[PDB]
Amino acid sequence: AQYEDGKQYTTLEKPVAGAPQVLEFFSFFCPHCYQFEEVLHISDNVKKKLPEGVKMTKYHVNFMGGDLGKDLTQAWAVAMALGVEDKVTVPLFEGVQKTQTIRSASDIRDVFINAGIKGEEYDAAWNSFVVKSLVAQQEKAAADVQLRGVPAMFVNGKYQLNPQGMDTSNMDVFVQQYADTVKYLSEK
Repeated sequence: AQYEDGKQYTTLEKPVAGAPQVLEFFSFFCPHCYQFEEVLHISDNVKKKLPEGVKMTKYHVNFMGGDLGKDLTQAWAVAMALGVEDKVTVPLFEGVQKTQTIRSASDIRDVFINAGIKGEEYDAAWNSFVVKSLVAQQEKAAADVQLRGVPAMFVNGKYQLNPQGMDTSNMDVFVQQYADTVKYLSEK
């Protein structure tokens, strides 16, 4: 075929019922994730090709960066609750991997303050039970699919993108092939 299990994607040996339609995992410590976000704009190009009515979900993971890694998952929970994903994603990546000015929860907080979220609003979210359960959700979804690596994308809790099996000679071609694969998997 043109799309083959084990080539552009793999199939989960045990599928996850009730999973989000398009599910993406990342870490702000993850170098390919930085590329995926900053250089390739994967999430965005996948969305542009997804059919009408498909929701896109993106979660942070704990297994990179130890203590700060967990801080970052709670902060991403705060970002999701407040709806400010688009204003903090880039400074968080650059703060962790480019400038290396993020070393503590307080430095993570600074990124949100500088992005214009009010201190009081951030600290209130940070400590809220709604954020606690959003953390729980992020962990549960990663736990459900055996997750040991990022970046990772899952479609309908049954298919996992396999970017290793696509060509990287051209960055634009890589992205399109990636997005088309998600669309194909979506329609399956």
